[PDB]
Amino acid sequence: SGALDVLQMKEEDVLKFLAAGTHLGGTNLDFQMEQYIYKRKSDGIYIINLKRTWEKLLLAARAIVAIENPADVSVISSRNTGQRAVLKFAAATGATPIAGRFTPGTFTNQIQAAFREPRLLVVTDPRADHQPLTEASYVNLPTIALCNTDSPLRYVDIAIPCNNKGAHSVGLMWWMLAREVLRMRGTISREHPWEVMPDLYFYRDPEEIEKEEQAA
Amino acid sequence: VRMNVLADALKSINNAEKRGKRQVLIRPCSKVIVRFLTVMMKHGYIGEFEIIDDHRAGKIVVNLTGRLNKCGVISPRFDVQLKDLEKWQNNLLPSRQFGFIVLTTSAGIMDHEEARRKHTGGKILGFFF
Amino acid sequence: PLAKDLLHPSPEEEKRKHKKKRLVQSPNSYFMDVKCPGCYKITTVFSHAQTVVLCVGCSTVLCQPTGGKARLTEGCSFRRKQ
Amino acid sequence: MQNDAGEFVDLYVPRKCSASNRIIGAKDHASIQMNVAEVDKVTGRFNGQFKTYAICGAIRRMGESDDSILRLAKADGIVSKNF
Amino acid sequence: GRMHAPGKGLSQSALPYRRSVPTWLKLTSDDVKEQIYKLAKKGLTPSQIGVILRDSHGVAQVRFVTGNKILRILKSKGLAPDLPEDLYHLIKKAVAVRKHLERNRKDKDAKFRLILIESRIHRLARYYKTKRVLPPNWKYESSTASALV
Amino acid sequence: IVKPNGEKPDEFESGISQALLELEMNSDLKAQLRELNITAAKEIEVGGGRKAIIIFVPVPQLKSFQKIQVRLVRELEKKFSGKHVVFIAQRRILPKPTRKSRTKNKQKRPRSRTLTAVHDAILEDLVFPSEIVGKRIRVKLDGSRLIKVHLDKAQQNNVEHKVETFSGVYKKLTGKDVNFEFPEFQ
RNA sequence: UAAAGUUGCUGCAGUUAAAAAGCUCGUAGUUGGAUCUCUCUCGGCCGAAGCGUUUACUUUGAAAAAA
RNA sequence: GAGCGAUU
Ligand SMILES: [Mg+2]
Ligand SMILES: [Mg+2]
Ligand SMILES: [Mg+2]
Ligand SMILES: [Mg+2]
Ligand SMILES: [Mg+2]
Ligand SMILES: [Mg+2]
Ligand SMILES: [Mg+2]
Ligand SMILES: [Mg+2]
Ligand SMILES: [Mg+2]
Ligand SMILES: [Mg+2]
Ligand SMILES: [Mg+2]
Ligand SMILES: [Mg+2]
Ligand SMILES: [Mg+2]
Ligand SMILES: [Mg+2]
Repeated sequence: SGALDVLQMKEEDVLKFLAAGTHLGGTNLDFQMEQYIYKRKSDGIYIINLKRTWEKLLLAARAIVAIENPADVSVISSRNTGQRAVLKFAAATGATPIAGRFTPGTFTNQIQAAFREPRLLVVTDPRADHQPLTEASYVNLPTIALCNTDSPLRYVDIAIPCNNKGAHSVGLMWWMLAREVLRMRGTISREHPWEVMPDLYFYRDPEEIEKEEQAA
Repeated sequence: VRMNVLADALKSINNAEKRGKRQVLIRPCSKVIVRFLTVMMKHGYIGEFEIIDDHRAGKIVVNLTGRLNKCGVISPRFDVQLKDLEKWQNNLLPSRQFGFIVLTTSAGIMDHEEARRKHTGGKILGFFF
Repeated sequence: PLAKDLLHPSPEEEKRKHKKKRLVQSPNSYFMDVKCPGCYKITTVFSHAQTVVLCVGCSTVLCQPTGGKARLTEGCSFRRKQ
Repeated sequence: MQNDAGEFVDLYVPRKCSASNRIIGAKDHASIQMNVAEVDKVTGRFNGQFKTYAICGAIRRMGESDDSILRLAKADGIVSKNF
Repeated sequence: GRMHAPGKGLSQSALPYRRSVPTWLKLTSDDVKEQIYKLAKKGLTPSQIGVILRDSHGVAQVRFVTGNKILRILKSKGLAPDLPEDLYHLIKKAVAVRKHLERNRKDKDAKFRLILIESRIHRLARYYKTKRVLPPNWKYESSTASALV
Repeated sequence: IVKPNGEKPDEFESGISQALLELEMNSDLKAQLRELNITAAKEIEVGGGRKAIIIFVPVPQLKSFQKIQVRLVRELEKKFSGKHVVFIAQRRILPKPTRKSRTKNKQKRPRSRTLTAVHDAILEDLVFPSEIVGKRIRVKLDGSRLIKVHLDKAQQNNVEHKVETFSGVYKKLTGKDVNFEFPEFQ
C-alpha cells in the first residue's frame, strides 16, 4: 500500500487477526525479525505489529501478481497445519502445491519425475521448509516466507511477520494472501466481502473430524 | 597503543566496505584524514561525509557507494621523487587505467597524477582503487 | 544491519550505551537540592558524592556515600537541578 | 568498455546488485531478479507496469535481502511511508 | 591497559559538552578562590579540594568557573607543595611496603610489588626532571625516602 | 561611549552612541552604560530586505554587557526601526608564524589570538541568549562545507526568528555558511 | 647468477610439518594521540644590512676525467 | 548433493 486509502486495513481484518492470534509471537526473538516487532509484554511473549504485517502481505501479493503464468508460482507446506491452506490457495489462485514431503533434487535433478522450474516460491515456515529454501539458491529462485519472532531469514526475500504456530493463524494468513492476490488480479471485488470464509483453510485435526462425525 | 590514525580510519573503511555497510563511523578525526577523504570523494569513491564535533578530536560519519575495492595506507611514509613514482604505481596499483596513489607534498595533499601536473615530489600516505 | 543511521540515533539508543561510547560524551550524574526536615537550609549535593555532607546550620548528616550513589538520610527531600 | 575511437568493446554489460552495487557474475546462481507490480491509485488493480530489483547471492546468504527489498520498495513509494 | 597490570578497565569521568557555568551557581571566581585557599591552608591536596567543592558547594569544574586549575591557583598564591602529590603518594606507598617487608622476610609478593612501585617512581621522577619541576640531581633512595615524605 | 581603536568615528556610531546616551538618561541602567562603552558598529543587509546592526564591543566589557544584553537589545530594537541588533566582542587576529616572518614573532602567539578560536568565540557570542549544545560539519560532494549548530531548546522561542540574520551575520564576518537547529533532547 | 617468495626491504615462516624466551621488571634502540589560516634605516621601485627558531623533504641550479 | 582431492 503506497499510502493509498483503498489498500488500507479495515476493522474486520483487525478483528480477524485478533481472533486468530496472529499478533502473538514466541518468547525468542531473531535479530533480523526485530523491525516487525512492537513490544515484549510480561511472560516473555513478543507482540507483532499488524500494520507492518499488512504491508508485507501486500508487497508479497504485488510480487505474486507480477508473474504472468499463475502456474509458475509454487506453494509448499511441510507441516500438516499448512497443507490444507496451501491446497486451497493453489485451487483458488492457480499455483502449484507441494503438501507433505519435499523431495531433495526437485529443483536441481533434471532427470527426476517431479523436476520443476518455478519462478517464485512461497513457504509456510523457514525452519520447517528449509530444504526447499536451500535449493532456491541453486536456481535463482526468489522466496516468500511466513516468518515468526524466532526465524532465520537466510534466502528469504519477502518475510511476512505472522504467527505460524496455530492452525487458525496459518489458515487466515493464506486466505488473506489469496484474497489480496485475487483482488489485485481483477477477479473478485473490494466492495463486498469474499464469498468463501477463512475457516475452509484451517487444519482439520482429525479429533475434530471424529467429534463432528458423531454430532448426528 | 594507537600510533597511526589514518591507518585505523582506512582499515575501518575497508572492513565496512567489505561487509556491505552504508555508513562508517571513524574516530578520532584528523585534518590529514579529512584531506584523504576529500581526495577520495573528488573521484567518486565514497560520497559525502559529516564531521561530528565533540570537544575532543572529533569523529567522522562517511557514506559508502559500493565503488571502493581497496583503500590502504603505506607505513612508513617514504620519500618519493618524481622519477621514482612509476615504480610505486606499478607495485601498488591494479592497472594503468584506474587507481590513485595519495601523496603529501609541499603544495598539499593530492594524488600522483596531480603531483605530476604540478611537478613536485613528496611523501606517500596511501592508495585507493 | 547494513542500514542504520549513525548520525541520528534515537534518544533511547543513546541512554542505553556506555557514557563514553555515545556520539558525544555525557555523564550520568547530576546535582540536586536537598532539604532536611529539621532545618530550612537548602544544600546542593552531587549525586555520586564520596563524602558525608553535613548541614552547616545544624550539623545534620544529609547523605552517606556508597559504591555507586550517595544515599540520603531518612526524611530528607531532594529535587534535580535544571 | 570503449576504445579511443569511442566504439564499445565488450561481450556484455553485467548487472549490479541494487542493495550493495556489487557486480552479479555469470555463475552467481543465488542471485534473484524480482518484479513488484504497480497498482492504480483509484481502483487498486494491476496496472501492467512493474519495478525490477536485483539482489546478489552474498546479501541473500547474509539474510539481508528482506531489509534491502523493504527499503527499495519504500524508496519507490510501493510501501507506505508510515510503515 | 594498565602500566603494571593485565587489567584493561574503562572506568573514568566524562565531562559535559557545555563549558558554561550553570545558572543556579551563585558563587563568583573570587569566592571559589578563597574557598580553595582556605582548604589548602587546612592541609588538603588539590584532588581533595576538587572533591569537596564538587560534593558540597556545587562546583562541578573550577577551571570552568575561575578559568584556572587548582594547582596553578595554589602556585600563584604560593601555597603549593615542593614535590607533586602523585609522586608523594607513590613514595609514601613505597615506604609503607618497605616498612612491612623488613618484618616479613618471606613475603615474596611484597618484594615484587615494591619493585613495581619503585619502577613507577623512577618513571615519574624522570618525567618531572625533564620538565624542570625537580632539580636535575633529585634521586629516590630507599634510606632517604622516609625523610622525603 | 564610542572609543574606536582607529580614533575615527562615523555617522552610525554617532547615532548609536546618542541612543545609548538616551538609554542612560531615560532608563534604570544608568550605572551599567555609564561604566561600559563600545568600539564600533556596522550594518548589513540579510534575508531579502532585512537589516542587521552589529555592535563591536571590547572584550574586557563583554561579560558586563551580557548582564543587560536582553534588555539592551529590546530597548535598541524599540528605538530603531524594525532591524536585528547583535552585540559581538572585538577579537584580534594574528597571522600564522612563518619562516619568512619578521620580529613580529618576538612573542609566542597566544592560542586565543587564533583564527579558529576567534571564529568559535564569534559564533558563541552571536547566539548568546541560547547556548550551543552541538556542532556538525558537513562536507558536500563538491567539496564545500556547511556548519550546523544546535541551540538550546529551553530558549527556542526567544531567538527562533533571528536564525536567518545570524546566518547572514556569520557569513558576512567569517565567510562561512552556517545553519541552526533545535534538537529534541539528549 | 637467475630459477630461490628455499634469506623474503619489495616479499617468507613460528597451534599440529623446523620454530614464541617459564614469568615479570627494565637501560640503550625502534615507535609514538588531537590542536595554531619579510623588515626599519642608510644610499641609487631597487641597492646594502638583518632575514628565517632551524632542519629533514621536494623541485631547481652550479661543479662534477676519459674509456 | 558434500569435499582442492583421494573419497563419501
Ligand atoms: Mg607496560
Ligand atoms: Mg576507576
Ligand atoms: Mg642464487
Ligand atoms: Mg624472483
Ligand atoms: Mg611482489
Ligand atoms: Mg619457507
Ligand atoms: Mg613442532
Ligand atoms: Mg609461553
Ligand atoms: Mg627505552
Ligand atoms: Mg602527530
Ligand atoms: Mg668523473
Ligand atoms: Mg665518464
Ligand atoms: Mg557425483
Ligand atoms: Mg564438486
